[PDB]
Amino acid sequence: IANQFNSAIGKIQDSLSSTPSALGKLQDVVNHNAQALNTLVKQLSSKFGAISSVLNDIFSRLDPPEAEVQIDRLITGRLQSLQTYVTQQLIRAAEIRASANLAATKMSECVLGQSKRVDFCGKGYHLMSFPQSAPHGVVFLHVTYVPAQEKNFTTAPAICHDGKAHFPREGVFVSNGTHWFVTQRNFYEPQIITTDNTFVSGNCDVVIGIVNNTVYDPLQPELDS
Amino acid sequence: SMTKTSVDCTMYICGDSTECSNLLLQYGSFCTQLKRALTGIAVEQDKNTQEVFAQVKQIYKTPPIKYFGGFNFSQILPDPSKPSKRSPIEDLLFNKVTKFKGLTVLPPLLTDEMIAQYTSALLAGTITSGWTFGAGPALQIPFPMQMAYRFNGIGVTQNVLYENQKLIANQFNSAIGKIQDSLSSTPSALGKLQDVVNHNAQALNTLVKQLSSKFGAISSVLNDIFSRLDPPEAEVQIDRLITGRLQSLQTYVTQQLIRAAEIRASANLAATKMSECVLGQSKRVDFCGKGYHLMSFPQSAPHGVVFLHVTY
Amino acid sequence: SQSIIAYTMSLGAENSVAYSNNSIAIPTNFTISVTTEILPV
Amino acid sequence: KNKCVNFNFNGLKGTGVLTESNKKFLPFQQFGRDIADTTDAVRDPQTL
Ligand SMILES: *[C@@H]1O[C@H](CO)[C@@H](O)[C@H](O)[C@H]1NC(C)=O
Ligand SMILES: *[C@@H]1O[C@H](CO)[C@@H](O)[C@H](O)[C@H]1NC(C)=O
Ligand SMILES: *[C@@H]1O[C@H](CO)[C@@H](O)[C@H](O)[C@H]1NC(C)=O
Ligand SMILES: *[C@@H]1O[C@H](CO)[C@@H](O)[C@H](O)[C@H]1NC(C)=O
Ligand SMILES: *[C@@H]1O[C@H](CO)[C@@H](O)[C@H](O)[C@H]1NC(C)=O
Ligand SMILES: *[C@@H]1O[C@H](CO)[C@@H](O)[C@H](O)[C@H]1NC(C)=O
Ligand SMILES: *[C@@H]1O[C@H](CO)[C@@H](O)[C@H](O)[C@H]1NC(C)=O
Repeated sequence: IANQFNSAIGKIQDSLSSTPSALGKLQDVVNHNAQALNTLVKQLSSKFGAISSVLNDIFSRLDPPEAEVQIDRLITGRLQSLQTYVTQQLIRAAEIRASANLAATKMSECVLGQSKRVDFCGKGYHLMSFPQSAPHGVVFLHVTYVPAQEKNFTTAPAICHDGKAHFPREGVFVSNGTHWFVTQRNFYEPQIITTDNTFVSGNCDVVIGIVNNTVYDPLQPELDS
Repeated sequence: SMTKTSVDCTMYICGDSTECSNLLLQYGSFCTQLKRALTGIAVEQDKNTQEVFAQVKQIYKTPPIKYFGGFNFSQILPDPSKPSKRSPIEDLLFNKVTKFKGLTVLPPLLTDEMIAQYTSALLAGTITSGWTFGAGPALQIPFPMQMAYRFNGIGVTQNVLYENQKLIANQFNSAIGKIQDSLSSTPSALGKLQDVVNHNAQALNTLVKQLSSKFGAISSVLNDIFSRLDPPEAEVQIDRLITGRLQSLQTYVTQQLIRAAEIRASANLAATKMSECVLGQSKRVDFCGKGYHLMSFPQSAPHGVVFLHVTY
Repeated sequence: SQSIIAYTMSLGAENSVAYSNNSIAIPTNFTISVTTEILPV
Repeated sequence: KNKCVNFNFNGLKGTGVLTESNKKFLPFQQFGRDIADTTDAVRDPQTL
């Protein structure tokens, strides 16, 4: 597990480095801000219907009466530009605040704990998470547990022994064709069927798919020996 | 997701008029901003659908024989007889839900058939594998045992299910059967998606009808105002008309951006619900249905998703 | 030899899970995978 | 018909491509409009 973790991080470094848009989210944020700034600045060069885009010329060249209406048009256009910029910045800030709330939630529930929410922190059974600072953002290294080598098995809901149904206390009844074993759900670790890891819940008649098998009794050997 | 729209300034603000082209260019790069914003919204809608429905990495198929311990998924599983392989509930949802001035409606990247294919893959994975398909390789497991897992996940011993398998199967079948009736009987059952469609249609209609607005001009139509007046007197009126229509476009884009943020919040919630209830069993209270959550089944719907939260 | 092509999107590889009334698949090994998630703040 | 032309039907003065329509006008009616108050169909003055 330690080697797999080390190799995983070593691959994370290369995958971040090589991919053209690994940090595309933060790059898009920066680009959106830069383009908003650039369009706001370039809006000073727009006439807005006035006969001049440079304003030191419209006032001096024109008479104060007409210069007043020309400056009115220019101020209306530029204040429209400012209001549009502020509204777009408010919408973008709401989007960024939603993302920052999600980042705070992910920090709290995966860096500061182990989350059982599926796919919230990485694809797989979440194990850990490591925050990493990034320009105007955060990068989480979601360490997850992915089962790898599945294998077919014959399973049964219960085990009929001594005329009473037996259910796995924690795990699954499986058989390798001939012998019946109880196994934890996420990792093939066959165990001999025993009264310790099985609990009796009635008779064999009710259950559909119950298989007839023997359940080992730990106490009998000590009584015999 | 919402309607995937796009706008052409040079045709919306004026049509056949070419003088408006020159008059608009001097206004500046407002229309570049508008096109970029609308393209961002469209790509966002495509991403919304992809994030909600493409949770699965492999298209799964249910076995040809569909005995799942007595549970009946015929209402949620695809219907091969009809052309579009949509389940009866999906068909009911699709049936219930019900401009060339530069306004164009871009088609979604994922067709309704492919969204139904994603939904069917998720359903098949959930049925034949449980939550395992969402956290690694899909692992086969009998449904009477998967539901015993789901009982263990709500603090009820799996004993309870195996002693009551037929009763639980009948209750689930009856609930699924009543879902179709409850959806069909109430016209406002799909009110959320219907409201989304109505909001998009109202936005398009008000944007189109804003062309007839005078904006304090002698003539709203462009040919009359330009031809009747001399170019000096006509330019101020045309500038007023262009300012009015450009404010209309800015208002439409801002409203679509706010609505896109709302729909993106809803699509993030839908992706979260799919991940945590279709691909797993969630312990969060009231997140997926009122009661101790057992399962959830995605169903495609026009510009949305419908979850059948099976609870205990 | 090389040119732009258009095609219908392939949603993914078809994987019919070998569901059966008594067949289960318990994994015998794991994989500690690290995933990277980037979030604007 | 089926070619984008500028059409002048008794001063309507619209542009578009003309196709035959299955819709039936009332005898007094001359042109049709859609919901958005845009000219959708026109009755030919020469014919009916
Ligand atoms: C289990 O058997 C089925 C039989 O078709 C096969 O397709 C599947 O790959 C097997 N599973 C494993 C893990 O070998
Ligand atoms: C099943 O496992 C048991 C373990 O005790 C072994 O003795 C037996 O040979 C195995 N049979 C097969 C078919 O793998
Ligand atoms: C368990 O034993 C009973 C007693 O004869 C038998 O009828 C039953 O078939 C056995 N179980 C199975 C799964 O065969
Ligand atoms: C599922 O229900 C439908 C009617 O809703 C019925 O026709 C069908 O036979 C049922 N499926 C099974 C496997 O019983
Ligand atoms: C499961 O297998 C087939 C159908 O898949 C059928 O014999 C019956 O439904 C089940 N058989 C059992 C439980 O032995
Ligand atoms: C589990 O996988 C690792 C590499 O992923 C491998 O080195 C190891 O031998 C595997 N273990 C088994 C029991 O197959
Ligand atoms: C149009 O008018 C001419 C002139 O008399 C006549 O010959 C022709 O039949 C008319 N056609 C129609 C369709 O009214």
